[PDB]
Amino acid sequence: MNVPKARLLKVAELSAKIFDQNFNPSGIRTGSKILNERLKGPSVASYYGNPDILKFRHLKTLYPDIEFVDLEEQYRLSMVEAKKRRGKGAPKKMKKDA
Amino acid sequence: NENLDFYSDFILRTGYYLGIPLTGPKPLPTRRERWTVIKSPFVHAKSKENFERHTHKRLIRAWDTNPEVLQMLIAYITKHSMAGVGMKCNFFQRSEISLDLGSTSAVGQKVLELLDSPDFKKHLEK
Amino acid sequence: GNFRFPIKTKLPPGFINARILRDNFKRQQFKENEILVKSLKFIARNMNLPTKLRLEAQLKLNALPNYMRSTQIKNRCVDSGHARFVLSDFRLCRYQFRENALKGNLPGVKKGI
Amino acid sequence: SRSVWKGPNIVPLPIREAMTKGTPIRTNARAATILPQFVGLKFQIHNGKEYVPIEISEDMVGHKLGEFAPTRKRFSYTQ
Amino acid sequence: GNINNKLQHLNNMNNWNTQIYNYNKNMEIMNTMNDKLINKLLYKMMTLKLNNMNINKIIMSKTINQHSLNKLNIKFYYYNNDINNNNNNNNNNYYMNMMNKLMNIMNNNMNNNLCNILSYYYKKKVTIEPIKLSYIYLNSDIFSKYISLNDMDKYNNGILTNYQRMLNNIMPKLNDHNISMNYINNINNINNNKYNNMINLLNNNNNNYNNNNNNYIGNINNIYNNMTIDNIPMDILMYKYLVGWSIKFKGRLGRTSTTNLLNGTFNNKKYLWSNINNNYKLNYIPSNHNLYNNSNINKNGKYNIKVKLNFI
RNA sequence: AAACUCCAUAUAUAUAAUUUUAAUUAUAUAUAAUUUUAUAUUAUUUAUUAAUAUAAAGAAAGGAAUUAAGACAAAUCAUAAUGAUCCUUAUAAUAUGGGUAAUAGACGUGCUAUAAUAAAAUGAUAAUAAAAUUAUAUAAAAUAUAUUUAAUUAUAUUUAAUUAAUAAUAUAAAACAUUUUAAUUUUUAAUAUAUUUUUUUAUUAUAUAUUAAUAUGAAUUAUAAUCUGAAAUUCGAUUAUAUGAAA
RNA sequence: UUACAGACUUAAGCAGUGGAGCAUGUUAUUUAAUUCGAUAAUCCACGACUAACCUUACCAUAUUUUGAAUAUUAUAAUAAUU
Ligand SMILES: [K+]
Ligand SMILES: [K+]
Ligand SMILES: [K+]
Ligand SMILES: [K+]
Ligand SMILES: [K+]
Ligand SMILES: [K+]
Ligand SMILES: [K+]
Ligand SMILES: [Mg+2]
Ligand SMILES: [Mg+2]
Ligand SMILES: [Mg+2]
Ligand SMILES: [Mg+2]
Ligand SMILES: [Mg+2]
Ligand SMILES: [Mg+2]
Ligand SMILES: [Mg+2]
Ligand SMILES: [Mg+2]
Ligand SMILES: [Mg+2]
Ligand SMILES: [Mg+2]
Ligand SMILES: [Mg+2]
Ligand SMILES: [Mg+2]
Repeated sequence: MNVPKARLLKVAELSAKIFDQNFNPSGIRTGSKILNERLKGPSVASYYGNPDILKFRHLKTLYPDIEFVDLEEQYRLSMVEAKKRRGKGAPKKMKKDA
Repeated sequence: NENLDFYSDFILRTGYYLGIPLTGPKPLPTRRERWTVIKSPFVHAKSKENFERHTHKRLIRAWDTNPEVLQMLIAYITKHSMAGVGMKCNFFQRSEISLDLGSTSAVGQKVLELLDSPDFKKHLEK
Repeated sequence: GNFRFPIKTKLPPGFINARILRDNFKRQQFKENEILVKSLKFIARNMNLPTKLRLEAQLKLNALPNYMRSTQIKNRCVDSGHARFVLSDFRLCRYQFRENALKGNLPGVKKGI
Repeated sequence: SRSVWKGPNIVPLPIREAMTKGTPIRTNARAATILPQFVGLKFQIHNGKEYVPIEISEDMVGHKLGEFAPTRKRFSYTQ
Repeated sequence: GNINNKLQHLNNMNNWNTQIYNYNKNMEIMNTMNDKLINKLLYKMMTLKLNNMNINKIIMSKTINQHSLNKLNIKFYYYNNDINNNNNNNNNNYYMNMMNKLMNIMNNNMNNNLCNILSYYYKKKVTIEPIKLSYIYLNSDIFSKYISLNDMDKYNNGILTNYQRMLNNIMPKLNDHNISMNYINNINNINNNKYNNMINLLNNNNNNYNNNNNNYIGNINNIYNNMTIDNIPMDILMYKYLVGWSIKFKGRLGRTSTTNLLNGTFNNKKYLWSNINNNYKLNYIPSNHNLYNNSNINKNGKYNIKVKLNFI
């Protein structure tokens, strides 16, 4: 506390130089914090998982010899045909050209 | 703890034959994580279920060993690791004060590029 | 042929709904423009620069699309898509967490004492 | 309350055309800060449903356009 | 004793389908999500077809993902009823049935094995070990999936009187009490065989000062005399006998109806008459009990099959 | 079913080269009680008994989970999933802004307060915790400003250590001691006085109003500044000066 | 219809609720919209462990039309096979 401020400022400046630190004696807002914050993009963008997962549609070309059946897809197609037979099918979609 | 303790015992046996003085496994404080849920899917926030997860920890220390032998230990125990066990290794290398040949951020680069673009140079003109 | 978002994006590998698609798109575009937004924010908040350059950066920041905004990312349940009471330790809503926990799907989760 | 050291909330607006032609400026940027240049110009400010016509005076500088385009109707009870 | 031996208790690590610990929590979450997605994908690879009228459905249990420091092992149990060539001939020795073709792409195929594709998804070496179960009532998960997906024509118009009868004669009604007491007698015999071995090896003397510090009793052979792999292992193994099983149905098979079939014992007396102590899996399920639920869709809608097995 | 269990507790062994230190600890395994014994008294189905007390031994006193059946055709189609039915240039999809924050009355649940067995200051060789958190971070010390010697509080500048039994969030708080405290002339002040002296006594002055709101209370509101964010207008948080309602 | 037993049910004690301000939920009303439930016990800081944008399910305006899926059949650009 009795150490003159000039002496303590000389130590701070030299110390900052040796340790590659930003010496801002005035205190002006410099934005240095923004330049030092970490990039969180990679972690944020992986929230929902790796998109390059093997999918059922890729199995018919990876393993041509084997014939796989998608029961969920097969069930859906049967429900579509059933509704067509009851007359409850879907209306034909309007074409933009019209 | 079961796989953790079994694997720790195996490390001590590997080290002995490698000539590595080993201490442990020292048990470190178990971490407990807790989550409280409401059992019902929609309402009834008065009945809450408790869930927890315990992280068991063990410390094995190696002494008075050369770096090459220490790497052999880590390689072998890695090759024969057990399910559900994780491993962190802190290596300590004593060195001389002065060595021979020794032992720019993306944001800063873009700032320089932006400050040279016309949308910014058109103002910096003095 | 007509993707709903301005830029082509890959689909998440698991459960999908419109809200998940919208949130995922914002996550991908935030990552592509994170550096750009940080560089403009630096110029706009650095008091050593002239006010004109600072105001130019602020104007450019206000003109960025909403899908580049970090504050618009919302954590959703990766199994159901629900965006309320989502535990970040598992990225699941409370109900899906309980169901997965009791099935033994969460690596070290057991019922409390 | 935006920190004064950050400056005004400047938004892209067509002020040059409104100063050389006198046309009203239709905008949804209710957050925009009324800059001292805007004084005298005519703005049509969205309120969520309609665009409220408002001319800017010198006592409006510093405020934000949204402050002059109320978004709700006054409350009334069926007494 | 029970929890200090690998043959007398289930390791708690097996209570979880993903067996992993990563210091990087984000990578742990990612690995967990990858295990669920691959599990779903594998469920879609079990249904195979040779011709329009030859669809072979392989019933697969949930996967056990063993994450070690160097590799990931994906272990699952599967049941397949070979209905295409169930003969007494050796014609199956000259062709690969569809189930063998499916199992050989997991690891054997040199160009497009599923392990190499997954090794890039996980960024670590991956192995897949399919284990064949010959009965559908040895795994609660396989049993529920079979009923739900294959026995629908038996319980869609009520539970057939023959269907229920078959689900009640699966196992002979073993006497749990004598099996429990036989197990405890074997343990006592083994424990008394080792104590006698040491007592004799000490009374026969196999530095008096050193005779107060060391505890080395003598040659390993004498301490373990008459305790070999041919008589100790198979007698101490637990959960070896199915002693109870309950199969429930529910849903619409115009109102939902529930039918419950209960047959056998749902407890273990090995824990009562002995110091052996029971353990709860995930802290709420008794170790002996294995419960699984499988749902499917019919004309009316969703119906659930809840099966519970008690192995002691 | 209960128990057998698991937790807590007590104890033993093992582990830690006791500077990752808390060994007064950590966590693996094992043991222990659902306590036991003696005596007197009162009842009994009077005996090899209960209720009681007395004596002795003991650390021993608490918890969780533990499943079967049925009902309310109780909640949920808005955690996700299924049938039927309906929409398909729209009841699907995207963007900008607005709304979900409106305000007569009413209801539920909270917070703060209405003063003296209770509020406010101050307490640095730093009174005394536990359980958690920190790679989609926790942020020390220091300096600068508000702002005054300094401290305190807030923010800025800077970003030490630690991705952790190590460093940080974080010197716990109440407690306790001293001082102060409107209503209260129960005070304060001027003289004199004392063997109550941080105090006593005497004589003067110290207000009036007043069932009442103060040095209680902190709602409301003015102005300025700050924090997060691309953005704080509808509609966020903090600080300073001023405002000071009901109770 | 009888008789039993149980609890059911009060009391005592501590601090509260019911009164003021504010916070919050609900109702009612309003509104272009004030999203939708739950809404006696068993709703009412409940769904919701955080509504400025996002979240969002509502409103106004503008805009997209096989759209996020699977398959069929064409067309191409590309790499292998032959
Ligand atoms: K110590
Ligand atoms: K809003
Ligand atoms: K008080
Ligand atoms: K403390
Ligand atoms: K007052
Ligand atoms: K505001
Ligand atoms: K806003
Ligand atoms: Mg958010
Ligand atoms: Mg309802
Ligand atoms: Mg609301
Ligand atoms: Mg202290
Ligand atoms: Mg500090
Ligand atoms: Mg202190
Ligand atoms: Mg105090
Ligand atoms: Mg006050
Ligand atoms: Mg009053
Ligand atoms: Mg009240
Ligand atoms: Mg919107
Ligand atoms: Mg909104």
